[PDB]
Order: sequence, then structure tokens, then C-alpha cells
Amino acid sequence: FEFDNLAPMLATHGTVAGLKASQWAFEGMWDGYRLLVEADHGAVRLRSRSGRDVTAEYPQLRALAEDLADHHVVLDGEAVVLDSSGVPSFSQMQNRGRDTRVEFWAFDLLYLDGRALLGTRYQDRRKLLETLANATSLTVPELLPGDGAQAFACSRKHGWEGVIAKRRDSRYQPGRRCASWVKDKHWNTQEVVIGGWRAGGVGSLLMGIPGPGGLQFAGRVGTGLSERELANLKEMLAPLHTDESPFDVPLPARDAKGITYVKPALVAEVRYSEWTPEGRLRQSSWRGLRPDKKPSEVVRE
Ligand SMILES: Nc1ncnc2c1ncn2[C@@H]1O[C@H](COP(=O)(O)OP(=O)(O)OP(=O)(O)O)[C@@H](O)[C@H]1O
Repeated sequence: FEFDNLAPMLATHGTVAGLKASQWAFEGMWDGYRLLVEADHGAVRLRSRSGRDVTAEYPQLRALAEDLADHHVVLDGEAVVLDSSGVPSFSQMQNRGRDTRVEFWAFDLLYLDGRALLGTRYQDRRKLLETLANATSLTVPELLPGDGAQAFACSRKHGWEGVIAKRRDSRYQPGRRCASWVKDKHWNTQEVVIGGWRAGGVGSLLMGIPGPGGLQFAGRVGTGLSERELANLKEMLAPLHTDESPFDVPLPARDAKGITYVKPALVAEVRYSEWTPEGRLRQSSWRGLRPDKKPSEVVRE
């Protein structure tokens, strides 16, 4: 076992309603950044999903192990920023500033005080993690009770993004996406390319799907407004400003009012209920930017 070779295990997109509690545990899906956390001698070290050393990017998490000073542990979990409803928000994480509070929500334990746990079944790793957290300041969200449909319904009532089901008998497989973990969201989600923006900072974004002849306008998506989402989103949009509309049809007057067009370089993810027959996203909401996705990969899902 070696923390410096570790990469997170990944979940397969699927449906959790139908899965039974006898074989499956159910966790809330937390929007944030995935972190592997090594705590030793009261000091913390961090690895991102890409294996990069990101310890310096999270000074908020330095105190994580000050309560664990006698332990040597490796944890898996999510760094999160909570919205005003208490729910992890990806956009608030992406737009965090120097005063923004960041938490680490742990959901796995991969090494504990001389015992490497990759081959230990999830159900047993969880009990060890819960015991560790009950005695310290580590934050370990509880499992959702019931079978998959009940767990999904509970997640929805809380306003959480979805559920991750994890097989109770499953080992931890670093760096692999596995059938033993199933991820399921309440909302349909669609990748879109940003073609322009309107002020309230940045009040809203004009979305499109790449096609022959340019972006096919998919509607305006409100940002929700952090008044820092906007200063930061403006920052990412500023190098892309252009006088040339990227859309395949010049935008209608109401959608073009006050618009700054951008080169169609940035992918974002939005939630939606259904497509309209004209190609617009109904009940859209902003999840956040997807900086590693390429516009050429964006297709109507
Ligand atoms: N409780 C949890 N246990 C494990 N992973 C979680 C949990 N909560 C959130 N995640 C992570 O959040 C993401 C939720 O799935 P989603 O489809 O939004 O991911 P993504 O970033 O689009 O794709 P990927 O699965 O490649 O990360 C996954 O990365 C998942 O591993």
C-alpha cells in the first residue's frame, strides 16, 4: 500500500431504484472535488482525482488531522462548499474565494494505523470509518436507510444531487470505474457550450449544442448568482470575448439583449427537465463549468 500511487475508485452511471439493501449500501451524492487524504503525525497531504499533489490548494483542510494526531489514516471523500440550504454546491466550490469555508466529507477508509484496507469489504471499511469519526472531528455522512428506491427518495427530499450505491461486499479498486459502485442523479443533465453571457456580474449564460453551422441555441441558464460566481465566471469568459456570434441562427432579440458573445470554447453542465420540440432546455439550472470537457465531445444526450 502506498498513498503516493493512489487514485480514486469511480462509479458507473446507472439506476439505483431496484437495488436491495441486503447487497447494497446507499450514500448521498455530494457535488464537490474528489480528494484522497493522508493524515499522519497531525499533518495532512492531499491527492486530487488526477493524482496531482493538491495539498497547497486546500489550507482549510490543514486542521483535518489535528484531531487525528495519533493516527495514520488514508481517507477518501469529497471537498465541499455548502450552499445556503446546507447542500454541497459544485458552482460554489468552483467559484470559492479565500473566505469560503471548505469541508471534507469522508466516505471511505483505505488505511488505518498499519492496516491497508483495499481488500476489506465496503461494509467493514465503513464500520471502521464510522468508529474513527465517532471519536474525532472527521465528518462522515451516514448511509441512507432502505432499499434503493427509498434511499433515492430520501436523497431527493434532502435536496441532494443523487445517490451512490456501493456493494456491501465490494473491495476498493484504485483508479478504476467499477460495476460495484452505481451513481444516479435526480435531474437529467446535459453538457452545453457557452456562446455568450448577460449581466445580472454574470446574470446568465446563453447555451448551445455544437452542430453544423455553429451552436444550436439551447436557452438561457441563470447562474443563481453568488456575486462571486460572476466575478470568477467573468474571469474565465473574458479571454474569449468576440463580436462574432457562435450560434447557427442569430439569436432572437430578447435573448441577445445585453449579450457579450464568446468563442465557443467552454463546456458547462446544466440540469433540465425535458427538451422542448424547438431544442430548448426546460427548467434549466446551472451545475458548473466542466473545464476538461471539449466542445467537440458535446452531444445531445
Ligand atoms: N458519496 C460518494 N461516494 C463516491 N463518490 C462520490 C460521492 N459523492 C460524489 N461522488 C463523486 O461525484 C461524482 C458524481 O457523479 P457525476 O456523474 O456528477 O460525476 P462526473 O464528475 O460527471 O464524472 P466522474 O464519475 O468521471 O467523476 C463522481 O465523481 C463521484 O465519484
